Amino acid sequence: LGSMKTERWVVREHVEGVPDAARIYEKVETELNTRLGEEQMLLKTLYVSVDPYLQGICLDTPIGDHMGADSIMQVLDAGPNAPFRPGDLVQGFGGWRTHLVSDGKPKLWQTGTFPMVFPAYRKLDLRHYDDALPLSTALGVMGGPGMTAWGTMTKFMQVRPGDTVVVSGASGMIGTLVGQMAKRAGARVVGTAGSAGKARYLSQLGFDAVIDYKLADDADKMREALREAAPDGVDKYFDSIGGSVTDAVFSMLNVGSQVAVCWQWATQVQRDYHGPRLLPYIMFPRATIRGIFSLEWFTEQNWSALHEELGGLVRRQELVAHETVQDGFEHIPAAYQTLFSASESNRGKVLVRV
Amino acid sequence: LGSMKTERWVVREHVEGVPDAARIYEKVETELNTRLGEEQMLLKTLYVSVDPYLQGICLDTPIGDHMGADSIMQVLDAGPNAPFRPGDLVQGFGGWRTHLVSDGKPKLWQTGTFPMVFPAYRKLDLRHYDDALPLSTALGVMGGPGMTAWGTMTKFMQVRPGDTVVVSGASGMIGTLVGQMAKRAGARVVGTAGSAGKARYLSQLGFDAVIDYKLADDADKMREALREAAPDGVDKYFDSIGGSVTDAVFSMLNVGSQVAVCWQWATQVQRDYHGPRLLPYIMFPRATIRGIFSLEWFTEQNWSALHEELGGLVRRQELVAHETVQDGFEHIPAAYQTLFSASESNRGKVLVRV
Repeated sequence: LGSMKTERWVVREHVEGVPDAARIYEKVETELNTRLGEEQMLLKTLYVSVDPYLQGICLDTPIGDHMGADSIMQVLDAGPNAPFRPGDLVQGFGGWRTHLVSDGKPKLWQTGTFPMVFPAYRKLDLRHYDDALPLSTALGVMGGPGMTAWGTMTKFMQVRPGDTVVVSGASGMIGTLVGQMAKRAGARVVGTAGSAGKARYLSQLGFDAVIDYKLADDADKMREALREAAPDGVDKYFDSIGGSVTDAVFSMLNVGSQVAVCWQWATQVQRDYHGPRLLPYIMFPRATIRGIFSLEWFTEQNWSALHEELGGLVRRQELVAHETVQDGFEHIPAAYQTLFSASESNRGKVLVRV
Repeated sequence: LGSMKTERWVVREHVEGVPDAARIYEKVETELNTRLGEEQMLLKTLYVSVDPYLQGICLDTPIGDHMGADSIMQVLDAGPNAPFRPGDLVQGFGGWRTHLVSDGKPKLWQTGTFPMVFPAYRKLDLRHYDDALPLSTALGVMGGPGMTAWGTMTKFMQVRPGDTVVVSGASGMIGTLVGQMAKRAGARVVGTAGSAGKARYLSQLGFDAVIDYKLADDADKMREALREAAPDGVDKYFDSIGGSVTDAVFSMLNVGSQVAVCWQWATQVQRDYHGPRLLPYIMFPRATIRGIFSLEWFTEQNWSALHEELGGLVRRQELVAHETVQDGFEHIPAAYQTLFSASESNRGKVLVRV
């Protein structure tokens, strides 16, 4: 009973290290079959997310396939057993496509290095959103990024007044949310950043020290910087970088410290695959290291708690949660490219309104 | 009077790596002042522990000082304010000495790579020991090694029926305790060993599979050996070895897995300080890694619970805790040397009865 033309950004070439998006991605026109199975729905993309972790998804994405990503979609149509009905707004891993057919169920990431199952699509309730907390925050402080930061700080890390908290990769939205929440819990907060502008932004956000990870050239330099920045050692480490900065942090962990491992930029992007062994350092401190994969927290109860507990703080300017919303489906790969550019006009979460 | 002669093994030389006990240590006669402060007491060594972790204590020991070690001692004489009366049996870090004077209080290991505090001497009660659990077990299944295994399995690791549990260094006392406890909890248990007699020993103790690292250093032979022994991935890892075994285990961690890091033979003894980055492997499984330092559990309540739970299991022939007791104060560095030798017919805790 039907088809429609759509556009997709597909993976044309696997390129290691820092992405060249113009070479990796190609925009194609794709005829989408619109006849829905029983549980299927036809969705229209409204916003897509661009995130540094897409660098790894992309390398694991079969050539010719669309680029997966977090997105906000609108149900255009729905078969008889669909979880949502036309007009519903939903958040799921819809990707860099203007339109798609999906049943919304959890779905195994077959070609992944780790056999991940993307979560079932979730329904957005528009009453949560207005001009101080727009719908796009469902891909940011009210979505994946916010759930990652809020989940780590309320379900694993137990920040206590007087703790020293280090946040690597603090310039991105997840780490700025973590530093701020840690500051709110009485902690001294040490961040890392890639430029002096980023460094200045973090301190105006409440970070007590900001190490320029340009020094990563020398572990000893980095360790010195950290020792000075954290003269009493490190109680909590929120890690998005790995590499020489995490090496340094593990040499100065205090007793009972907690390390949350969220991403490893230096290994994934910069190909740092070999280095000092870190497990010898956690023994005497009785440190706890936990991998973060915040899809495990995608439950109705958590989205309610996240909205009540965090939405208030954002709306009343207690929590800074910045978004850079770019325009147009054709500009998705360019907006993604800005994430890896040292030249930084990117405050917080970069998104694309389609 | 007011004096007595003693013997002491003193650190004559620092040799890194596998220890050459005959060269490193030296038996000296030493005159001991038997005039005691009101809180001091004069102690006679009854048994002395030899442990692989003394290789690192030795490097921290000022040339000429006696070698520290766990021991069982008896009070020859006490001041009217000493915590223990004459005749009382006590356990503490008394060292490779026939006699010593001490107040039994917590003592900081100053030359330690980290500020460690040795615990206050504890009183041993003869009621807790019998022909199945003799006094010497206060250095073994009823001392530090038992506390480490029991503490990790009741305070951190939650083995569930059907888990696969990997135990590094499985033929030492700590690793065989953990393995048998994991089996009772319904796990499939995989151990690692150096010889075929060592692997046989582990199989006699109920380990479902044993992996030989003697022939495996290439972590690809290791990873494949591990993949065969644990075809459904690893749920719990109790690590005393580190090295390429640990690297292999981290590549096959299941969701919700737990890693207990208790020592790193490969780092401390064989000096394997560099290796592949392991933290990228813990994100998707949401693995939890914890440094184990069992001194934090030396409390009266834990000791009492250790004797109840673990001691009862041992008396009922449900847990096997083996001990190899060498005799003679002059053979202590010889008994220590067998820990690091191949051609090793050692079963469980190695001790010297003096």
